[PDB]
Amino acid sequence: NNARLYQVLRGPVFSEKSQMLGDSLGVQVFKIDSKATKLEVKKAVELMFEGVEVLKVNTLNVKGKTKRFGKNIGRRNDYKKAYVTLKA
Amino acid sequence: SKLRKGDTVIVIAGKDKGKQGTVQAVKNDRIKVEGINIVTKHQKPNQATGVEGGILKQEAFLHISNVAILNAQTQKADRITYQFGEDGKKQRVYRSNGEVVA
Amino acid sequence: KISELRDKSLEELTQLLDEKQLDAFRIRMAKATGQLGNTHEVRVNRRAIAQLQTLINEKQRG
Amino acid sequence: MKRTFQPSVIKRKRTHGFRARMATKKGRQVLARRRAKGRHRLTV
Amino acid sequence: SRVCQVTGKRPMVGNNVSHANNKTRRRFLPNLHHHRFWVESENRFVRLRISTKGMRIIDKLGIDKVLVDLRAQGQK
RNA sequence: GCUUCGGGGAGGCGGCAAUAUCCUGUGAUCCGGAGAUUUCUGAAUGGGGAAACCCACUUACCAUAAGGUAGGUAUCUUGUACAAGAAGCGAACGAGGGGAAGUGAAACAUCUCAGUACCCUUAGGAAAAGACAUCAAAUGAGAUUCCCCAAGUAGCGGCGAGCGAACGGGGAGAAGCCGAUUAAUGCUAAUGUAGAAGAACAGCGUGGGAAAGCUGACCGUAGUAGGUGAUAGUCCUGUAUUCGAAACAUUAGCGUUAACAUAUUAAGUAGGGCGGGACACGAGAAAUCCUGUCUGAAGAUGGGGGGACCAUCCUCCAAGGCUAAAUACUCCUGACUGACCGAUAGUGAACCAGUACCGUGAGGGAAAGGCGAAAAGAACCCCUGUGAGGGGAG
RNA sequence: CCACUGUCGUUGAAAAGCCAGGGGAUGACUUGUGGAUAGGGGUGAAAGGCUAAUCAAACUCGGUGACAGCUGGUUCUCCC
RNA sequence: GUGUCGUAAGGCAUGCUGGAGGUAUCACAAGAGCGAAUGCUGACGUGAGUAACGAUAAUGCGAGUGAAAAGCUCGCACGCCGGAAGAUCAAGGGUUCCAGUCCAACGUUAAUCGGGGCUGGGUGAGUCGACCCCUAAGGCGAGGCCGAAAGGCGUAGUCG
RNA sequence: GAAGUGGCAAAUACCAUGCUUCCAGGAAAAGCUUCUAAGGCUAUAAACGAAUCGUACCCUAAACCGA
Repeated sequence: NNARLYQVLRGPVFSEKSQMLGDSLGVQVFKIDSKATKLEVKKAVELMFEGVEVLKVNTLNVKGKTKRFGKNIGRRNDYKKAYVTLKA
Repeated sequence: SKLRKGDTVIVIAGKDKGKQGTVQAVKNDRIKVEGINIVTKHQKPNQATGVEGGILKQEAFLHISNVAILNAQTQKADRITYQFGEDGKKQRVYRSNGEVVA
Repeated sequence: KISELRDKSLEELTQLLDEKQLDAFRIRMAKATGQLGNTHEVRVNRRAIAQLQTLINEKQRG
Repeated sequence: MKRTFQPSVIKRKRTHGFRARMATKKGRQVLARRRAKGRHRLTV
Repeated sequence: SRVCQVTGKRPMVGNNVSHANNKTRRRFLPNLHHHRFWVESENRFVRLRISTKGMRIIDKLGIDKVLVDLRAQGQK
């Protein structure tokens, strides 16, 4: 369905690896939904950025860091990010 | 809850007893009245926001039972009661006189 | 707000809900990239989507 | 020298885990006792 | 288990009592046996695990009257 | 957090914990009733599994690609390959199936502990029992249950240690029936789950601050409440008193519906032998009850009991089923109380506690409350490393 | 993989080790992973060994505040 | 603290501190009196500024930074391992990985350094591994067998 | 902006799940190849796919087991 592809992409990644990949190979780095597949990432990117064609999706899960605060021991959310290669 | 924002009250208890003012803020049991119960704040300066800093003089919350609504006619401290107008309106009235206004 | 939503057809409630989900994605991208000053549109848009889904459930149930 | 613990996750979860407890009447009584005491850790 | 179908005879608990009156927990078991009973009205043998008290009950009441009670009571 | 129905009336977006963007008389926050949504695991139920995961099959539909939406798919029981149930969890109390030892006997085996702890099965708001095959022996009573007596009596007992009635009396509650069953539905009444109003104090001195002091008032169906800058009936929240329900729950009464049940007087029964158990009662002169084993009647011209047993007399009819109350209890809800504790106390736990920590695990298991009335939580300057810490200032 | 001798260490670097030597080193060998045997039970080329630094009867909880003719302790004052 | 009073347990008065409660008298009830129990909990002494600072592979110096440098960075030299004290994993751990920043505590000293604090970043697969298909030991096990109950066993299977 | 090919030596790795011997006589099941039972397949390509989870880092250790 089309109401699932809107929630697949959670936000772009802004870091030096992201910027280097975008400059050199023109790949987009996204934070994606933790339950999203590579096929849904392909469809979401091509749907929401009209005029672009996805070549390859590489995905990974990254664990959240244990960051204490006051007397507590919490931890950040896990999250999944995708590297999306585009037809230039 | 009987004193709202905007009505004029008289301070009946504390260092500022006998002074009048307009109610700025009402919390559960504490009230803030402009011009009365003024503290000195040593505000630490900061560049992240637009406030300069310095020594400031701002009004502090005091207990709501230390203030009384000021009668607009007799110019004296008075209590507040409620009236059930047959037209279908619940208005605060003064306890002593009993007129609708405030 | 709900006043001008209760008298909308099921079809146009669906069509407006889809636009609201698209707007939610746009808000998410703008907030992640820093182009969202008033940071309450996300809350209001999410509440509107919840309202739309409530009304769609009601109109599909009765 | 070699010490007593010598950890192994498969062995731990197969001898003490949630399914091993739930698979016996006495393990379920273990779990009920832990829940009545209010332990935040039910099983290994 | 070791329970008579028609009489409900099951192991009973009690004491071994010695001459010095020492008491040890014991059981009394039913005299259960496996017996094939001829049922004329079904033209068939039915094999029951039954006590001898139940066998006397079959003698006095008939296999049909006991089989119908077994079926009513359950396990059949 | 969404909708809605009510309440309410100026603030609000839960706490540490503020800030930002904002919302709110077009009625927000908030409170109460109903509804919608309700990921995954877990009885977990489509199969599996190292819980929060892996892998499916199928029906309808959609898409054209590698999928999506809405379902179905565990097992067992009862009914005609189909419908209805059940499952698991969870305080104590009930009923039932099994059942110790430490201890006491100044040792110890009978005995005690004790039918206790514990294990196991399974209910209900209670359960069980219950209407005489019961007692009594008086001038007879009249089901069951519970309480006070009878009474530490009569007895039982290596007649040791110990165990320990009954009759009958005074009470609580009373009921007797042959469906005194369960589950819905609709009216009627009541209650509950938010709320509303609610009297009456001024002056003077002290004081940082007045509620305390002095003087004089007032309300009271409201005067020993909690707060408020010190001790307030008249400052606030309250209290006495009088009151509200759109919605849903519960209780009772009447009516209807559908599920089950509806005996007809009772034979493998009563009694007996053997071995045990229960009876206060340990085989004892041992009645009575239960039954593992082996037997086995009479059947109202009959049979059971009245503590070996017989006769006489009295009483009652087993081998069909049910039955409220008085009784037991507290995971809990409301109200109220305490010659109960007050931070080594009281819960282990006043605080981010069944936590930290210890243990493979079952399991064990802490410490830790208080600025001030209000943060007014010390702008700024100085020493110092832009640190700690301090001295001024405030 | 073992553990024969000695020194050291013995509030250790270590709740059994280090160093110098020593034994077996294709076998009745050593070792990884998973599994089985559970308390009067197991397992034992047998020392009552071992069964989570616990073993002539594990550990945890319960009976349980076991019992203790034994040891310790037992808190203000004065008068006879 | 002081004074004062009583045979005593103790009473009373009062200076200072303290900042919000206390309690005459007579009755009444007790969690009613502590130096000992190798008592329990917390705090703090003595030992004592004593032992020790954990492999005897080893360091010297010049610069830099810094409040401060034996220990950090860079350089030169020296030394040690090199069937490891180098490298790749599994198990186990779980962010310890990298950068910036800080030095209170932690690090047996100092620290500008760090596996420490804080804030960011980082793990990309049709071919590697898992998952998946298959089964071993061994589990569970429609029905079935056995057993007071709980349960024990076991076939087809289903896991492993 | 350079070279990049000859000799010799040589594993415990490979040929080799081989070979030779011995007795203590040496997993299973599937994938795979065939055969049929009840009742699509083989070549040729062309286009398009191959999901999910792990992957940092230590690992004779300062990161695991030994407080």
